Amino acid sequence: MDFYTVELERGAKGFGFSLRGGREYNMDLYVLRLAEDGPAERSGKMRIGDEILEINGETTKNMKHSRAIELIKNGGRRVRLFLKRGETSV
Repeated sequence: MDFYTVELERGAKGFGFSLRGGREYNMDLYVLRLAEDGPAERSGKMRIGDEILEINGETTKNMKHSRAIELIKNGGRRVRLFLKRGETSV
Protein backbone atom coordinates (compact mmCIF):
# COMPACT_ATOMS: atom_id res chain seq x y z
CA MET A 1 0.00 0.00 0.00
CA ASP A 2 2.11 2.89 -1.39
CA PHE A 3 -0.76 4.15 -3.58
CA TYR A 4 -2.24 7.65 -3.43
CA THR A 5 -4.32 10.04 -5.48
CA VAL A 6 -3.96 13.74 -6.30
CA GLU A 7 -6.17 16.27 -8.07
CA LEU A 8 -4.47 19.34 -9.56
CA GLU A 9 -5.88 22.58 -10.94
CA ARG A 10 -4.18 24.06 -13.98
CA GLY A 11 -2.14 27.27 -13.60
CA ALA A 12 -0.75 29.54 -16.34
CA LYS A 13 2.29 27.16 -16.66
CA GLY A 14 0.13 24.00 -16.39
CA PHE A 15 -0.11 21.49 -13.56
CA GLY A 16 3.60 21.84 -12.76
CA PHE A 17 4.90 18.37 -13.41
CA SER A 18 6.75 16.46 -16.16
CA LEU A 19 6.46 12.83 -17.12
CA ARG A 20 8.74 10.35 -18.76
CA GLY A 21 8.15 6.94 -20.32
CA GLY A 22 5.35 5.30 -22.21
CA ARG A 23 4.58 2.20 -24.22
CA GLU A 24 6.46 3.42 -27.32
CA TYR A 25 9.67 3.58 -25.18
CA ASN A 26 8.94 0.14 -23.66
CA MET A 27 8.38 1.89 -20.27
CA ASP A 28 5.80 2.70 -17.66
CA LEU A 29 4.84 6.34 -16.93
CA TYR A 30 6.65 8.28 -14.13
CA VAL A 31 6.96 11.75 -12.64
CA LEU A 32 10.22 13.22 -13.94
CA ARG A 33 10.08 16.82 -12.63
CA LEU A 34 8.01 19.01 -10.33
CA ALA A 35 7.97 22.70 -11.21
CA GLU A 36 8.80 25.03 -8.32
CA ASP A 37 5.75 26.89 -6.99
CA GLY A 38 3.42 24.89 -9.23
CA PRO A 39 0.24 22.97 -8.45
CA ALA A 40 1.96 19.54 -8.32
CA GLU A 41 4.69 20.69 -5.81
CA ARG A 42 2.17 22.78 -3.82
CA SER A 43 0.12 19.54 -3.36
CA GLY A 44 2.81 18.14 -1.05
CA LYS A 45 1.87 14.63 -2.28
CA MET A 46 3.98 13.91 -5.37
CA ARG A 47 7.60 13.05 -5.84
CA ILE A 48 10.07 12.46 -8.60
CA GLY A 49 9.97 8.78 -9.43
CA ASP A 50 6.29 8.14 -8.61
CA GLU A 51 4.54 5.97 -11.23
CA ILE A 52 1.36 7.29 -12.84
CA LEU A 53 -1.26 4.46 -12.80
CA GLU A 54 -4.28 6.34 -14.04
CA ILE A 55 -4.89 9.77 -15.63
CA ASN A 56 -8.42 11.28 -15.54
CA GLY A 57 -10.02 7.88 -14.86
CA GLU A 58 -8.16 6.03 -17.64
CA THR A 59 -5.60 3.40 -16.82
CA THR A 60 -2.09 4.06 -18.12
CA LYS A 61 -1.40 0.35 -18.63
CA ASN A 62 0.19 0.18 -22.09
CA MET A 63 -0.45 3.92 -22.64
CA LYS A 64 1.75 5.79 -25.13
CA HIS A 65 3.54 8.90 -23.88
CA SER A 66 1.79 10.90 -26.57
CA ARG A 67 -1.59 9.69 -25.28
CA ALA A 68 -0.87 10.53 -21.61
CA ILE A 69 0.27 14.06 -22.62
CA GLU A 70 -2.85 14.53 -24.79
CA LEU A 71 -5.19 13.45 -21.93
CA ILE A 72 -3.60 15.81 -19.41
CA LYS A 73 -3.36 18.89 -21.77
CA ASN A 74 -6.88 18.38 -23.15
CA GLY A 75 -8.46 17.44 -19.81
CA GLY A 76 -9.69 20.90 -18.91
CA ARG A 77 -9.32 22.74 -15.61
CA ARG A 78 -8.01 19.83 -13.64
CA VAL A 79 -6.09 16.55 -13.77
CA ARG A 80 -6.88 13.51 -11.60
CA LEU A 81 -4.00 11.19 -11.04
CA PHE A 82 -3.62 7.82 -9.30
CA LEU A 83 0.02 7.12 -8.34
CA LYS A 84 2.40 4.58 -6.89
CA ARG A 85 5.47 5.58 -4.83
CA GLY A 86 7.74 2.61 -5.49
CA GLU A 87 8.39 2.06 -1.82
CA THR A 88 7.88 -1.23 -0.07
CA SER A 89 7.97 -2.10 3.65
CA VAL A 90 9.82 -5.36 4.35
